[PDB]
Amino acid sequence: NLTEKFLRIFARRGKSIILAYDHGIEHGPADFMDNPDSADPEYILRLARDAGFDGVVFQRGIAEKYYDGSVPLILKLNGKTTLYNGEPVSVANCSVEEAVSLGASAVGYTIYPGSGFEWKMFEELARIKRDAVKFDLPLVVESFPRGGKVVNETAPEIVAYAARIALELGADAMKIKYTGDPKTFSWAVKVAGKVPVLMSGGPKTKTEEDFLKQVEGVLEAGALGIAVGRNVWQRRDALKFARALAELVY
Amino acid sequence: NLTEKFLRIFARRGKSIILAYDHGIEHGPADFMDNPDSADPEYILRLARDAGFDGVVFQRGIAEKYYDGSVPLILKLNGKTTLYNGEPVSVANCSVEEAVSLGASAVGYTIYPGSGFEWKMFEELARIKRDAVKFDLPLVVESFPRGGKVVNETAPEIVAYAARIALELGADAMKIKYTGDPKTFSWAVKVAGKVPVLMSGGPKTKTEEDFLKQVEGVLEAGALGIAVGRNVWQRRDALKFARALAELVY
Amino acid sequence: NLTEKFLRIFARRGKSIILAYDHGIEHGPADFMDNPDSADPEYILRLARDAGFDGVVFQRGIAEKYYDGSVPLILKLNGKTTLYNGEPVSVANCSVEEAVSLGASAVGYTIYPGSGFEWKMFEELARIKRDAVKFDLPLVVESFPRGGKVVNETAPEIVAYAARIALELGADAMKIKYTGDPKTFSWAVKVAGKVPVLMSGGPKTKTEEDFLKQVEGVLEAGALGIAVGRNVWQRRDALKFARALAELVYGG
Amino acid sequence: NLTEKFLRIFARRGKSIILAYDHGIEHGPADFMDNPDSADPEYILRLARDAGFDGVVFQRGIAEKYYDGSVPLILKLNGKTTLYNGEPVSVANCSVEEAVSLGASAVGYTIYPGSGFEWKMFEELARIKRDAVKFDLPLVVESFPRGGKVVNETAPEIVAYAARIALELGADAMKIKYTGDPKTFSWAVKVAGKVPVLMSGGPKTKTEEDFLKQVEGVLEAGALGIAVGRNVWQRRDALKFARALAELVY
Amino acid sequence: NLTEKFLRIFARRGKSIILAYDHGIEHGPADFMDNPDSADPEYILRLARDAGFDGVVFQRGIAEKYYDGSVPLILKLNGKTTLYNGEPVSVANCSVEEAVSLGASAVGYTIYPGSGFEWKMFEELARIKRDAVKFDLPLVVESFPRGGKVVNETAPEIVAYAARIALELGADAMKIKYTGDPKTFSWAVKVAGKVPVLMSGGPKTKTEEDFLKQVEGVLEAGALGIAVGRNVWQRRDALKFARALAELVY
Ligand SMILES: O=P(O)(O)OC[C@H]1O[C@](O)(COP(=O)(O)O)[C@@H](O)[C@@H]1O
Ligand SMILES: O=P(O)(O)OC[C@H]1O[C@](O)(COP(=O)(O)O)[C@@H](O)[C@@H]1O
Ligand SMILES: O=P(O)(O)OC[C@H]1O[C@](O)(COP(=O)(O)O)[C@@H](O)[C@@H]1O
Ligand SMILES: O=P(O)(O)OC[C@H]1O[C@](O)(COP(=O)(O)O)[C@@H](O)[C@@H]1O
Ligand SMILES: O=P(O)(O)OC[C@H]1O[C@](O)(COP(=O)(O)O)[C@@H](O)[C@@H]1O
Repeated sequence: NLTEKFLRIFARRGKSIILAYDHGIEHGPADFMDNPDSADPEYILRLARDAGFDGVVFQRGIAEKYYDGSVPLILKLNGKTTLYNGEPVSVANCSVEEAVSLGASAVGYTIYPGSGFEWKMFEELARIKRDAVKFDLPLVVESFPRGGKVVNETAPEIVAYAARIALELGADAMKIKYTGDPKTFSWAVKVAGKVPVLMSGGPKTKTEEDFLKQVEGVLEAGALGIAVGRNVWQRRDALKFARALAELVY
Repeated sequence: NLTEKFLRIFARRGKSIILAYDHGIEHGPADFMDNPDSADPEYILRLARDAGFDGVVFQRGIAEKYYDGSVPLILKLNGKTTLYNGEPVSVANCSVEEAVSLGASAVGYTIYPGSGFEWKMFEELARIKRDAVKFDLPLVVESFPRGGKVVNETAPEIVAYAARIALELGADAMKIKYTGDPKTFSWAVKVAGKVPVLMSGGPKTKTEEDFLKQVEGVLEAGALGIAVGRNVWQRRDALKFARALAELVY
Repeated sequence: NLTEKFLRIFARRGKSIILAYDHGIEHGPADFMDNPDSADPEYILRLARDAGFDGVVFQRGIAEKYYDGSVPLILKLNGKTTLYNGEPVSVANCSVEEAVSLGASAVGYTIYPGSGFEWKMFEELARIKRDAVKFDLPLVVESFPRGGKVVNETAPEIVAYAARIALELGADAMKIKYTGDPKTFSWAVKVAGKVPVLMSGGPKTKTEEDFLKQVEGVLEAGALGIAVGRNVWQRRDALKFARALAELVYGG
Repeated sequence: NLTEKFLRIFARRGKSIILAYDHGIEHGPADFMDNPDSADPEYILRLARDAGFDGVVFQRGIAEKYYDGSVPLILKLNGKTTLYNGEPVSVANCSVEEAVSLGASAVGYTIYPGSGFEWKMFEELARIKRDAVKFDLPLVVESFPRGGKVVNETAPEIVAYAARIALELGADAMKIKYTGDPKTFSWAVKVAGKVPVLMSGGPKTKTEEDFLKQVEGVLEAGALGIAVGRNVWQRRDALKFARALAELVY
Repeated sequence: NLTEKFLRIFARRGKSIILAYDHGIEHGPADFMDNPDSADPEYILRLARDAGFDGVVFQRGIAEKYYDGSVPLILKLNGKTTLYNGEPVSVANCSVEEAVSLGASAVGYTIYPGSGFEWKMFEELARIKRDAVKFDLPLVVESFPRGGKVVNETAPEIVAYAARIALELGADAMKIKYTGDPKTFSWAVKVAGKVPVLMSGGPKTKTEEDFLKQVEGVLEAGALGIAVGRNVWQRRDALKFARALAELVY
């Protein structure tokens, strides 16, 4: 049971905080100027370790060049840029077998349900899922409906659809966007069933309290925890705030 | 003979009711708000068991996390969302071999004849059919003309075309839409030849009586039975109505 | 020499009549209302037998469920619908290896030269041709230019192009449309060289005599014979007319 | 060294004349009405032998049904039609291994630099080139820029680009179009470097003298020779003119 | 550690100059008319040797026909032409295995982040990266965002995105365009982290001083050095200028 394995590795305390760091490809390094140390993957690993978080999410190149075994790794297999204007699509740049060799304890794969290319990602996820089972690495589906009929990605029905799709396609754990309130988020959590839900952190909030309040809602909705990037490492007090997040979640 | 095997497993009483539950990907969880228990796959299994139905249709994720061997399983191999706006296409997210490992007694695969991508589904079905024969699992082709010249999915000529294509491509059983009357539906059944036809249930009807009359017409037309989802589990009296369906069909 | 194998199996009397029955996918069952028995593949087999024809053309599903070994089988490997609106394309739904298992004595594959997807069918045909040689099953290329610049599928130069393409791509036999006259059709036959030509029957003609006159033209032009569906099984007098075609084609 | 091999087989006299006969797919048989015997590949092989040319170029179907070993064969692996209206593309209908079995001493492959599908042919050529090396068959790249920014195919800078691309991608010999004069064409020859150049003959010229003057210019520019089709076999005095072309070139 | 291998071979003096010569396919031989000896790959090798540069970059055809082992080789695996009008895409015409057989010490692969075909290149690069690791050949990613939302290829934020993408995808070294000043260029170098950065030389500059100026800034920003083509071999004083560069960089 790969969900059970995911939880042993990434949620030993019963809840999970994963420090997300695939932004260098997904958004580019403009994200890193607020807190320039955030451009340095070594700083990110130290941060996750020092705050006592459960894991980090890296693309293959960051993992190859920097990963040192100090915190469990989720290897994000696919990746696209914001320079791309087409129907949303993100193809694997790394295989599950290579992820195993790079030290990963789980793999991550983004899908964009609704995209004109939704079929391309579903076709590839089939192969990645089969390999995840073969290599006994839990599969985290990052389910982000985008393109087609999707307008507001945080709409209650879109986030619930994202969660269900991830369960239906074989996710062992999933990452989805927060709806902005625990009632509607709890329905997303419900339709995910036996598969645990991590809230994607989102753009840096106006205040630290605003983010803390979102996290409180995520936990009240019954989610497993958070996959947070910017709301930690875009801050000059990243470690201080990370430790506050740890106190709340754990 | 995989048709004979399908009938032995799914039509032991001479007619068949399959409880369809791929809706979580195809339509999303808005289908589940009417009767919220329907979001829970365990409730669906209990429903199929308690109503005395012949099988359930699950996507791979639901099968992996929830399937318990209590009712024969049809593993629906492909899937798409309603968020998608292009020419209709649904690609496999699971292989026949993996379906066997998940406890399937048959596999399902949706095609959209007429679609600008009709070719992509015919190419893949070729590989699925070959694997179905190799693994001795019946193939249920869900034949739903859509896109292209199709403007009325329940027109007599369209449903008969759906049926015949399914036969031509190697289906061992098939699921098609009802034309709304037994005379025109009997022609679709005729052109399907030796391959048994299941009626797709469709949106929830205004009355239970309306659905029962459709089912009566399907049976008068010589179909094997129904693959029904919403018209059972979207009702708050799901089990009561399921038993009335069992009474009529068997 | 797979052309020689094709002729031995499908043209023992020196000319060939093949009963075509892929219509259930290509056109759908509206083709079958005129003579409802035509929807029953068992009727189609009895008809080919009783009329003394050389073969039948089936898609894989009809071959699997109905083929009984009684008349040689050409397994039509690809197939598309008329519901489709794109640039014409027909992809394989069956392999040559599976065709062998289904009792096929040859395989058929449609190409649409000129189509925006011309390349997709030529690419697949390459694999099917290699497999035909490996399994020693003759390949019948059904060459029907359509899409692109094609405005008249029975124009003399379009049919001759169709024929030449089939030869060039490795057909062991071919099926092409009739031009409507023996002089222009004999040029198509000529450019096909050593590869035998079968005339595709086409829509049911207004009279039986119109069809027999086309077939007469086809034979004068030096074609091997005909691959006919609707002009036989859309007729309520299917067997009577089929036997008339047998005497014209085999009798000379 | 497959260039040396090519030259040993197809240029033993130091110069080459190859009789091209892929026209039946590329242009269709309207090419053959001027001299109807030209539709008969047996006639074409006799012509090449009787004129003492170095080779013939056939598609797989003509090679299989007609090739008799009497003149060295270049198996043209791809082919498209003039009925086609899209971005120029020509895919392989034959493998290198099959070419060997059909008795080829070299393989030919057409590319259309600039085409919207340029990538499809480069992708394929990569595989063909690799196989050519494995089977020790020289690769003749037929380089014809078309589509994209290409307006005039016989412009000096386009013919030179054609020649250079062939060298860069691994051609052991190449075929390109004539620019119409020896000075500009000699620059194409130069940029081709160690890879010999064959002039593609083109449409039947108005007079036999016109073509002879072209071939002279070709030889003046330092090309290896010609790959000619129409300007020989579209002429009712094919053999007599072919012998004049042999006297000139050799 | 293939970065270290790259540096040992191509940066033994601590900085690097690579002579780039993939122009024959990328731009065509119009690039060669200024200095017609530049069309001769033997000349290019001589230049690299006599100026004491660290490598050359060749396409497979040039490597096969001309590479003599005299200067370390980067085998540029993909290639496109300027005749092409679609969304930018460059597919491999050579495998890593073949590059090893051709005598390569590293391989190069161009990506165009932002292109409608971004996914196609990312998919292919994944295979190339896996092979590079397998054959122990450093992978140089040439990261040139183009198409999509890219308006200005030398914009500070674009070049830095280019650098980060290369790191994330698994480059052992990278080649990017210069921003035109050292301050913004040092941000690109920083976000590249442990992966060394080579500046692409660009169009032949108006004066020799202008190019040196660019190079002075590139080194100031902390780049490893330059991959220069035109600004050396397009000059009629090529060898001299090349030796003035060698003086500056080393
Ligand atoms: O739609 P977005 O904002 O790009 O979200 C996707 C990004 O958010 C994450 O899931 C979590 O990071 P953040 O907390 O910074 O949002 C990243 O892994 C991913 O790249
Ligand atoms: O694509 P549509 O038209 O929504 O219908 C397809 C759906 O119908 C079914 O065949 C049967 O379910 P329903 O009885 O609820 O219609 C499902 O398996 C499938 O998802
Ligand atoms: O262009 P059309 O009319 O679809 O013709 C194609 C059909 O004709 C045939 O070649 C022969 O059948 P018909 O004699 O009915 O025309 C079939 O095998 C094929 O499906
Ligand atoms: O651009 P075109 O006219 O189609 O030229 C391509 C044709 O020319 C050739 O290279 C040589 O034949 P020709 O001498 O008749 O031009 C053929 O092999 C090829 O099919
Ligand atoms: O795609 P562009 O902008 O034409 O430039 C890329 C070219 O520049 C290089 O990276 C370096 O060569 P140059 O110094 O002449 O620019 C070449 O390898 C590459 O072909």
